[PDB]
Amino acid sequence: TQQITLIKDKILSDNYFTLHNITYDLTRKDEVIRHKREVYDRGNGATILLYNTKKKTVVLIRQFRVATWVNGNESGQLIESCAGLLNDEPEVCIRKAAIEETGYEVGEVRKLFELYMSPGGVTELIHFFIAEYSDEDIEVLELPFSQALEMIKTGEIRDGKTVLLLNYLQTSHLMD
Amino acid sequence: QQITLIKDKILSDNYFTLHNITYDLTRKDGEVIRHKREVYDRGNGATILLYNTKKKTVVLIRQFRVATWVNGNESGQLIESCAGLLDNDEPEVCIRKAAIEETGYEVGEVRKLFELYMSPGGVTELIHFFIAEYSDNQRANAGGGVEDEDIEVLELPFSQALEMIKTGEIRDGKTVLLLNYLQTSHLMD
Ligand SMILES: [Cl-]
Ligand SMILES: [Cl-]
Ligand SMILES: [Cl-]
Ligand SMILES: [Mg+2]
Ligand SMILES: [Mg+2]
Ligand SMILES: [Mg+2]
Ligand SMILES: [Mg+2]
Ligand code: NA
Ligand code: NA
Ligand code: NA
Repeated sequence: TQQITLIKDKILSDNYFTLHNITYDLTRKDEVIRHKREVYDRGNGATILLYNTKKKTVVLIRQFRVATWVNGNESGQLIESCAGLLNDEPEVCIRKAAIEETGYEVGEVRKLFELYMSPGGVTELIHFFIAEYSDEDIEVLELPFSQALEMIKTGEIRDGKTVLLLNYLQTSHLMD
Repeated sequence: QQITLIKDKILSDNYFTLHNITYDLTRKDGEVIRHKREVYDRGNGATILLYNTKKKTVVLIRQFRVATWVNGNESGQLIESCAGLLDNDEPEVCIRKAAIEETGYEVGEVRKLFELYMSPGGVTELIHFFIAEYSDNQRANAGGGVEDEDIEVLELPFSQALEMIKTGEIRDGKTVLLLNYLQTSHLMD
């Protein structure tokens, strides 16, 4: 792979987000192979799990996701951690989203990592955060952390980033 | 919440399909609200983490990912768990095949963990997650992927894979999910 030379970037759709057909020469460890790859750029995002160490609860959201609705999610409804697309800086973005989606204006946030979520053909990078909490088309779900972790096992929670956050919180010992 | 499809426009359909979907969603109170969303359908896939309890190692892979290269990954190389699109195979048949094709290991027993939507804002993709123990005597070839692919196979201490999440050397959603599931399982203690 090491040597990469861009040959062509063709826009297949710029309706709002952008789909590309990208051609690049790749030099195999062994030999020059020309790859043609479809790449979808819907920009980057951030997500945040809200947790309360006193009550032992977490705050998640439930909303209709049409992309799950066309792909085996019968009602389209999906339980997720609070998230939003980023022009804002990650921490600026996620503080907006927290107020706008959950109603909590949160103090200190803790950043976990930045992960590409679907690198086969989508650019999307997600900024992951957690925050303590106190005091739309989106339902705010407050639930016991113990119930949320169990919802991962039954398949009631079936969102990538949401599982990643909940597992981090579990491994952090913050709720112990 | 009543949902009704109004219009499904095909924006692109070379092999995978990009849609622009207009839909009506009924609120609490009974009010119908029209929305429009782009939906990218690349189909579903499966992924597997291979682990070895004697050597305390995992097998991962490294390949060029253009989607990351255009978005902050300087070399475009990404460390990932072995994975492939279902491609009209059932998840376990898919993942057993991808494991030998990409890593060279022919695996025995697998454990299904969960099935997760990875990017549900505008991407259809559901990923079936697997783990399996591997043994050195189960390696029939060097792997490397198929067709135009150039996949590098990585075998490393599990504790070093975990270390790499913190340093950003591993920064792939499905891979971190698996490494963390393995950490929590105690299988590697
Ligand atoms: Cl329906
Ligand atoms: Cl409701
Ligand atoms: Cl580039
Ligand atoms: Mg949102
Ligand atoms: Mg693959
Ligand atoms: Mg194949
Ligand atoms: Mg191909
Ligand atoms: Na492609
Ligand atoms: Na893929
Ligand atoms: Na490669």
